[PDB]
Amino acid sequence: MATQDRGERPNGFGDELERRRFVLHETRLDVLHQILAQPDGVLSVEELLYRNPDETEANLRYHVDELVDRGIVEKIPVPRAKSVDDPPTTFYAVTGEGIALLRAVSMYEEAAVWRSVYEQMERTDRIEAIENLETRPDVDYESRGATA
Amino acid sequence: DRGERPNGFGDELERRRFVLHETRLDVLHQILAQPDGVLSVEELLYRNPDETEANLRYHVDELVDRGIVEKIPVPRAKSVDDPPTTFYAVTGEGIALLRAVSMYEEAAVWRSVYEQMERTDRIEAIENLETRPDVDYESRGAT
Ligand SMILES: [Cl-]
Ligand SMILES: [Cl-]
Ligand SMILES: [Cl-]
Ligand SMILES: [Cl-]
Ligand SMILES: [Cl-]
Repeated sequence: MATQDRGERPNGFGDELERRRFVLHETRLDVLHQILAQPDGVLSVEELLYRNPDETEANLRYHVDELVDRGIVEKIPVPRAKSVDDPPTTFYAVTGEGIALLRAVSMYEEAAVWRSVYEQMERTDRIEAIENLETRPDVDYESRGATA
Repeated sequence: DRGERPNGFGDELERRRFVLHETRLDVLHQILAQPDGVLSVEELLYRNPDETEANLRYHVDELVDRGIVEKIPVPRAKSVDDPPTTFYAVTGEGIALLRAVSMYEEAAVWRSVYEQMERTDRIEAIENLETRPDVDYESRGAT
């Protein structure tokens, strides 16, 4: 987006501001930072529920669905893992555009701060099983502008 | 052990959402664009003729209350009729907040835009008032 058009704000300016205000929401940033802090950068809804035990599934889905609709989060369907009852078959990753948006509001580097907190978090057998599923997608974050 | 943020976090998000507002960003960019870095309400009304004075003043007052803009009283100039006696400047904290939302760098383009703004003689006279305070955004931006 240009800075100006004929000395005025460019046409999509107000919509860009709305997009930036949208991402500046504590539960949405919790989701985005949790995803980014995970070593392979993907999480299922079941895993997000575990990390956010004060929120309802309905509320978490509402924020994830909104994030996907806006192109900030990518919905990745995956096969059924053979080893596990009722495994997650959808995982979520942050997109290149989402990383760009987080950088624009100075909320991207904040994710790294939380890696060791989630690495050390106490896990149930079920969460350990999900974190080790063979069907977790492999996302190339380097190509999405992530810091290495 | 699953991540608690402080309450300070929610308040910082709210501060960032507050500044991501087109009229407020227009005010801030207009102030930063001015070569001496200060503007009167008369000068802001001139630049934002589609806004009501009450609404423009609302935005300025909200920016001052949050410490993003500084209100600076000055003496009454002898040289012009009914001169402004309050000028507004962006604060150090306001610069830090604009940088946090990626809105500070573009101030150089706005300077260039506003250099080309058509001026009335009244606005010219106000721009040359001896009572205009002096602010240095290089110093405020570094501290
Ligand atoms: Cl431009
Ligand atoms: Cl799930
Ligand atoms: Cl960042
Ligand atoms: Cl005035
Ligand atoms: Cl900036």
